[PDB]
Amino acid sequence: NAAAYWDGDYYVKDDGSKAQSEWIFDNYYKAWFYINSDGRYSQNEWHGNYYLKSGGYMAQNEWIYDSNYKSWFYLKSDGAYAHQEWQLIGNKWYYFKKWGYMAKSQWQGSYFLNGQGAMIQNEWLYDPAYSAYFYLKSDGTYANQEWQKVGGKWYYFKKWGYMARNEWQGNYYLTGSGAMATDEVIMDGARYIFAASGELKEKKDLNVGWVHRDGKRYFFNNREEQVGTEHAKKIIDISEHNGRINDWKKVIDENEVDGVIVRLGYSGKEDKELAHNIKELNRLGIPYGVYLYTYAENETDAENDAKQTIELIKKYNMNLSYPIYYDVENWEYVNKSKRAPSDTDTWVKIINKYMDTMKQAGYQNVYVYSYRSLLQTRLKHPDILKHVNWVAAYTNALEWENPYYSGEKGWQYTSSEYMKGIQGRVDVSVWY
Ligand SMILES: C[N+](C)(C)CCO
Ligand SMILES: C[N+](C)(C)CCO
Ligand SMILES: C[N+](C)(C)CCO
Ligand SMILES: C[N+](C)(C)CCO
Ligand SMILES: C[N+](C)(C)CCO
Ligand SMILES: C[N+](C)(C)CCO
Ligand SMILES: C[N+](C)(C)CCO
Repeated sequence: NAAAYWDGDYYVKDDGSKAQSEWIFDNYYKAWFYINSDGRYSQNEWHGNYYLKSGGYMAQNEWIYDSNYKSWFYLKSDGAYAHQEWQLIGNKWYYFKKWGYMAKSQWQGSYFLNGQGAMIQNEWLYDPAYSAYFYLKSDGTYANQEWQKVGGKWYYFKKWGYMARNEWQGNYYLTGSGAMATDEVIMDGARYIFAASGELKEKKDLNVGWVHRDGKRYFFNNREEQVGTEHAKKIIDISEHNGRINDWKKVIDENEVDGVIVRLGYSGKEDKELAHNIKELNRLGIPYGVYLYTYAENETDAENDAKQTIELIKKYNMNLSYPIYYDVENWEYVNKSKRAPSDTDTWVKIINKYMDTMKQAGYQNVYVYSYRSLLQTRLKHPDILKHVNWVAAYTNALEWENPYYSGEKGWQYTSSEYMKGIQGRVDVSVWY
């Protein structure tokens, strides 16, 4: 007489009565609908373990995004949401937490789910929480207590998946990058010779670095050769990243430090320890210079860097025995929105601007600091290189010449020295 039909939002059942608070299957649509207590079909909402989409159709074998929970959900073959379980969907593995929330950007035991919720396979993962590298294998599990060949190089993963670095594993040494050593490594006052396949061949004891010879002191690089003379100076650079230094006199005497380069901060921001560092060095009469890490992008930025530098110098009553350093590197913001110009000409302009501003303000003991590879590429210009007298190269020898600068200079040869009176690694240079 009038059965099994939709009357707007209402549904008339097999008999001839209105549906109410019940599931009905429509044969035309081949779909389930849940009819609410109001008599109307539910839509854009959950009912128990099931989701009713726009138009009322129960979701089955499909993803649903719920704006209320800001979460993806997956609805199984019977409509029930996936929860506390793994599902293979479109040839990828997904994990669903309690209440059906898709896991994303997190671990689930030995597996890691990316931002789209997919289990990672054959990929590197840095995890800040564990502050280390992991490698998720073909099966999705993190590599552990085993070797892995990745991108043509060999890596060792320890218990809990940690990538070994700067450490031994049997006859093999994992370098700073984590990759197996295949040639030579100088460390612990020794030279180590590895076969091309990685196993240690030979160990030779060396006496290198700062060596004390009968009342005198010299610096020897890793190729057992002298840098500078007996008057070579040990210069550290310090920043908030070294934490707070409570006993500066201890630091200076016990490590035989001749001077310090102190971080001012970076473009627009003052180093947290600058005030304390300047105060202490001033009071103790330790020779120091300073450096600003630049995030410049143009001449406006370069002028702002100099202005900031000048303000800080007068503010803290800085007494500068060593230069003011423009720390020039391949910078990038943490959110990666901006990164340094690549072209030589833009940096000629930036560096020239900074120098010119400093000069007109009365500061002429101003120089550029950078690392070797950059001075060889995007910085290789007579107008820049004329300002360079402090070069980083964490190598066995500097092996870099600068025709455009003559006189006293520094080589930052390490970022991993330990020193009495300081916690953690310290940057150290030889001045010569
Ligand atoms: C329930 N539908 C929305 C599918 C049609 C009936 O109004
Ligand atoms: C009617 N249920 C929704 C409970 C079963 C789905 O097929
Ligand atoms: C992710 N897998 C389903 C492959 C294993 C988890 O138990
Ligand atoms: C799937 N949720 C758990 C979010 C809704 C239950 O009705
Ligand atoms: C729908 N997700 C993005 C959650 C995974 C499937 O692509
Ligand atoms: C790889 N870790 C074991 C450190 C993370 C939890 O699975
Ligand atoms: C193995 N990676 C090169 C990705 C990490 C270096 O620390």
